[PDB]
Amino acid sequence: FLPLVHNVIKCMDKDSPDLHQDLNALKTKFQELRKLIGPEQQQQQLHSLREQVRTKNELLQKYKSLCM
Amino acid sequence: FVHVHHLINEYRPHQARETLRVMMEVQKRQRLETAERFQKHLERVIEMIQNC
Repeated sequence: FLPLVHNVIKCMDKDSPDLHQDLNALKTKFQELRKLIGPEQQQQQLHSLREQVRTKNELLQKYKSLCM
Repeated sequence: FVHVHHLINEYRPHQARETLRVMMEVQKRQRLETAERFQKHLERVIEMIQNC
């Protein structure tokens, strides 16, 4: 999250020299990014899907040899 | 009447034998046709299977 670090750096550099106060802009941008962005459950689901796809491919290839 | 009875008795067995032979031939032909149709169907099934 480079935005929070950049906001903290700007607030620390502009503590005494408050020429351009972008604290509100940074907070609004952070809130908007958090609203727009939206555990290992996804990884487990992906592993299960990969295993199921491998099983389906194996089952499809099991019916390759067929004479009559 | 005697001649008619004799002719009927003479024509019954030959006609029965001819009908039995024709029925056997028809059964053989139907069985062969069914076997050929089943073979062609199995060939088409194998073709459709190997298609995918």
